[PDB]
Amino acid sequence: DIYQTPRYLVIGTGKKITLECSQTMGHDKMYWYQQDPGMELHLIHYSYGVNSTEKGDLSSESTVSRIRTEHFPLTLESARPSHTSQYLCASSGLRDRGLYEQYFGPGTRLTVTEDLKNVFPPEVAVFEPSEAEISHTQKATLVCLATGFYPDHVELSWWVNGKEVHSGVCTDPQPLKEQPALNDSRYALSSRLRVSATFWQNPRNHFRCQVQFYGLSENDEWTQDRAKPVTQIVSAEAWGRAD
Amino acid sequence: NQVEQSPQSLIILEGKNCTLQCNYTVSPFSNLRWYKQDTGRGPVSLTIMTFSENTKSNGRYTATLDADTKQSSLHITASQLSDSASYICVVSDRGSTLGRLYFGRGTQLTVWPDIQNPDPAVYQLRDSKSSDKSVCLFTDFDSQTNVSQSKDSDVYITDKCVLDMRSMDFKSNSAVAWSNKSDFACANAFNNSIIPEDTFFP
Repeated sequence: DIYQTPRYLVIGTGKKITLECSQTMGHDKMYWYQQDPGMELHLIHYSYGVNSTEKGDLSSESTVSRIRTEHFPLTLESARPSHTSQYLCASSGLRDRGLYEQYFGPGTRLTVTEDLKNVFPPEVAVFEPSEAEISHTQKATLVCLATGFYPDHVELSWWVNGKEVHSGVCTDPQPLKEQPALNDSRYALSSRLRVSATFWQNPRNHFRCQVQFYGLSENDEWTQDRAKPVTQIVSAEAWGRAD
Repeated sequence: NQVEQSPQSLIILEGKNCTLQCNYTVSPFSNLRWYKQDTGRGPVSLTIMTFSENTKSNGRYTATLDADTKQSSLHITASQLSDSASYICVVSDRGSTLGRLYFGRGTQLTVWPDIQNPDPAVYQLRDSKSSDKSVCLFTDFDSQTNVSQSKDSDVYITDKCVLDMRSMDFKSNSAVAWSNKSDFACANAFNNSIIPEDTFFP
């Protein structure tokens, strides 16, 4: 398969960044694409094989190395806010019928911030269903708000009685900027879990909104008095209400 | 650009089929592919065709190629919410190593829920009191309703979101508004939106 590390990175302006891409398919052709949310893919680098390295369609400050077939690491010698986006590695090999089939890696989401003191975890709050909704519709919507987070590197899930659930859930596709006129604005995200009124009204039912936040690593420096915004799960919970 | 796609975007209801079009000027022509890209995710190859084939199928996706007219179509049978995605047409000029991939800009497909019984209502979600925030929920409106941003920078409003209760076999739209100020009440939250006159305000 095709592999990329790290899944998420936040780093200060000016620092060196290496993004790893590896695969054990024996593939000679390999690719680096760049993509901002909602935009089109731009080929940034490619490689024909074991010792090949060519500039893609979009010019970049990044360079690449293909010293070995298995590895195609992308390097950014001094990060700038402008390098903020998603970086997708791909490979393709000879399949059948005379075809090269392109396989994409999981990607790395990169944010370059001015200062690591801009990095904040989410605060998470669960809001319990309205009694007016229950009596009107026989359904019960819980809302979860994750607020005040930077970077926008967050995974929100709902858990009911200890199992992650996807049915009855909608999470905003994109987070809100708290301050749209600012570059390192913090973010908010909303999610909804809808269940039946009888399910909510069972006090044995436990409902939990969980936000995985990807932040600083144990290698990052931190001189602030506030808690170091490391990678962490922030959660909030509610139990059923018998009315 | 040697690869062009149509439409730019479209909205269809679940259950309906659609057709996406791709046209290219790439010469020489070796092969043609369709990719599905979900938001935040890498593209997933659907069907790969050479000129020696006029048809390829991948479950509900069926791709056609007329290499003479340099046109391909992707047909989706019985569209589902999960079909909402970017669809990318890519063309390769040569079969060998030294060939190049040419990407179209993509087609954005949005699939809407079929809402038979809209019951638009704005509800107040009991104050967390663990949180200083008050939350209002606009729910059960038809996909025709557009939710607007607030006219207040201390009031946050999210766009409409489709939720699928895959058991009651029920789908519903909702939008969320919150603010921490004393001003904020659910009666005003969505005032900047054109909401249906029959909207329930408990």
